[PDB]
Amino acid sequence: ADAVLRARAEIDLAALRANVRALRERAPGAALMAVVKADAYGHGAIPCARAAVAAGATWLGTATPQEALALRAAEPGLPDDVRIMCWLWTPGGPWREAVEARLDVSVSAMWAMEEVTGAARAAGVPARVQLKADTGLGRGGCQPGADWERLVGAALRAEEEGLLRVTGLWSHFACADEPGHPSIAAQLTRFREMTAYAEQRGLRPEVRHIANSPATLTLPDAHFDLVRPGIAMYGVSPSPEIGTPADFGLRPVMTLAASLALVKQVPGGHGVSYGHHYTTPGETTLGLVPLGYADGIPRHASSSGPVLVDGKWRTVAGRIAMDQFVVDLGGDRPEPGAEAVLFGPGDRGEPTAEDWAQAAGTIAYEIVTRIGSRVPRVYVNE
Amino acid sequence: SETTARRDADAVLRARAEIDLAALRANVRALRERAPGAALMAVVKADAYGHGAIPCARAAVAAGATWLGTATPQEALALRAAEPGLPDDVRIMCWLWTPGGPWREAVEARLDVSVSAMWAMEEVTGAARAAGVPARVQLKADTGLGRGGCQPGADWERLVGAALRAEEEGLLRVTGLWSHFACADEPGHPSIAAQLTRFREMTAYAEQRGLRPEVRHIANSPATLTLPDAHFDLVRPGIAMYGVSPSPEIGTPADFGLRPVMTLAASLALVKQVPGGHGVSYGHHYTTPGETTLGLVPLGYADGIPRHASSSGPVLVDGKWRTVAGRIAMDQFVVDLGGDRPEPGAEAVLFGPGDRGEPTAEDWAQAAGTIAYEIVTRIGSRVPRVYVNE
Ligand SMILES: *Cc1c(COP(=O)(O)O)cnc(C)c1O
Ligand SMILES: *Cc1c(COP(=O)(O)O)cnc(C)c1O
Ligand code: NA
Ligand code: NA
Ligand code: NA
Ligand code: NA
Repeated sequence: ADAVLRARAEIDLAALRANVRALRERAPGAALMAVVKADAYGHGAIPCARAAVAAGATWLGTATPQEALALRAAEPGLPDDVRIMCWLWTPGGPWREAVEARLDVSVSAMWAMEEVTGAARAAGVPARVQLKADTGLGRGGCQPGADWERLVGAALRAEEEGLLRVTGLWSHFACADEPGHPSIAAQLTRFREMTAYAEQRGLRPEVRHIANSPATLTLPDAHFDLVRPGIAMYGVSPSPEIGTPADFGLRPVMTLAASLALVKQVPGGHGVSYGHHYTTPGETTLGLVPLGYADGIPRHASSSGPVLVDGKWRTVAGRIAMDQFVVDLGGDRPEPGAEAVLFGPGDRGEPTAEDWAQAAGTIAYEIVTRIGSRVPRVYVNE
Repeated sequence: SETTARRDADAVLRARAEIDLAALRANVRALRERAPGAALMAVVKADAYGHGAIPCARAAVAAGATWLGTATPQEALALRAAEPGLPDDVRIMCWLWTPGGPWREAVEARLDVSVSAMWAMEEVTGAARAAGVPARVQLKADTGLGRGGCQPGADWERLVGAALRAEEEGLLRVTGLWSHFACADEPGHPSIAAQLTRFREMTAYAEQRGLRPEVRHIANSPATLTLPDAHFDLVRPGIAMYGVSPSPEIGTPADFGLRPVMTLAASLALVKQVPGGHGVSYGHHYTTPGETTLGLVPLGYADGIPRHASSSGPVLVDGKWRTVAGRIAMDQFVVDLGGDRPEPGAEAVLFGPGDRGEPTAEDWAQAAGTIAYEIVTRIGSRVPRVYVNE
């Protein structure tokens, strides 16, 4: 009750559920994976995972093995039949703990194939392995040609020894948020080639999957067996080029709000905040919003971030500080403690995360994900 | 336990922020030398600017800091509650208050609390009345920053008057008068003198009316480093304590006898050969110019690697500086290794003090169009801190 007075990030789990339902409707031939990496994109890993699973997600996706292990360890437990996949591995990571926790683990390289095979051997339980194909993104993923040939061969031998099963073949798009970008078709072609190859050699995955949010929303031919619509599950559109949340029956899950710390009159010609990059044009009132870049308010939104205060959109006045920023209230005199709504779903006349993204020269994914740990999350409709 | 040690040893494999507390102690000594007339406050807000509030507070107190500074009352209360405790005689100040906050709990914990406004004067006086123990109040003057303090003139007249009435009722003592600079990182900016002149005037007024503060203070890091006339009784050199210079205009850390406290490093997750004409990362903003090797660094913007440093952020890998290739993702980014074939798991050093040929937080600030304060402070909770020289 006390930390929330300054500020809070309200997480509407009924919105999250509604988004999962909308995404399931949009991808009727596929299972839906709830991507809950990075503390569920800043929304809270476990509560969001629970909600998504209640709304019909049958897979959970995380980056690190620690994130996936925390899901498995949650109490009360998520259903034991939910598949949990993690993909960001480094040498010497906790492969054995993952295998014992029945996680689907991604493998993009021989080193990881060797480590997971060794861990399955030492645990006496077979691993569930997803082979990642680099189809054109040039990040994670095994390259086509000899690398893929070798990896597929090593996977087959490990299957032959009862040490694992390849449960999936997957990849990830570079440019799916730009509809008609040529790389999209090129990646889908290479994905079909590489998965056809793996299956010809003998692998029998349960799932094949490539689609992130923008592909889920715009490319039914990319749905395959499983879709991974991360940002959309949080009700945020991947890009204005793809559309608005409303275009897809989505509703932003996070509302970020604060309580004014100070409301004061100042003369004209008064500088505001570091460097004095704003100067009051005449006698006015200033409002102090007690969130700053340590809380995830991006310093790049200096002079531009929008905030609903006392019935009107205000903008940041000058530089955002570590813990606070100022707005010029133009003579209005809300009371101290009055609500300042930085972003939300938008139906109360407040800004959206996408407005902040534009103000900060970034994408809405970065805005929601990097809301700081100093801001308490308040869960509604759990 | 062995199960807890293996868990810790496990998260550090991907990445870590190494926090050298001997560097922090050295910085505190350097800053105390620089401000010989004043007590030093260790500003440990925002989880010690991303370094860890309690360990950094302890190290700063060991090195001679006699005040700790935090933004929120919750941060200040957490310092008081630390076990083993910090010395009971260290003063802890907090300044970022909102209506209905825990004034009574702060008064009972003997915190110095900042007040900029009549609402807060009323709330803290009420809390002191309910607790039956006097509050320690610092009045903040708005001397020109236009953020948190009380405006000169009638507002300050009213606030000083209210404080005097509260003192007369035994409900508080005004233990400080303070302010904060707008432009101290820009030496010779005319606002600096303007603020100091206003500060002197407002504090003189308060004392003329009867207030007797223990400390007057206005100096942040760049004022501490450059403006001895601003030291007054107490200095608050936040970023410098962490070894980071407030701006290249002020100077380098080495110019002030400072050393960066944080080193951010990761272990490569993948090293692979790719052909020429291969796009790299979202939007394909980088395309390989010929056959090359790519290295995957398993940190991304969820870990505090700013997305603005896409195509520019520097990283030491396998003996050379590399730059981010294309877009930084949520959890990873790629570098073009130009054919080099380090081992998976090899160390990628993003920033540190710079003596091992690695970049500094200032290099990332420039890459990302920001200030080094933002770089260190926003390193994500998903990156474990490893404390050395406790
Ligand atoms: C982060 C992530 C996703 C989800 O991406 P969105 O754009 O948020 O839908 C899908 N797959 C992988 C591998 C990811 O890393
Ligand atoms: C953050 C802060 C400081 C320290 O600022 P630096 O530039 O890091 O030294 C000093 N005082 C106050 C009130 C602050 O909020
Ligand atoms: Na790919
Ligand atoms: Na501001
Ligand atoms: Na300090
Ligand atoms: Na000021």
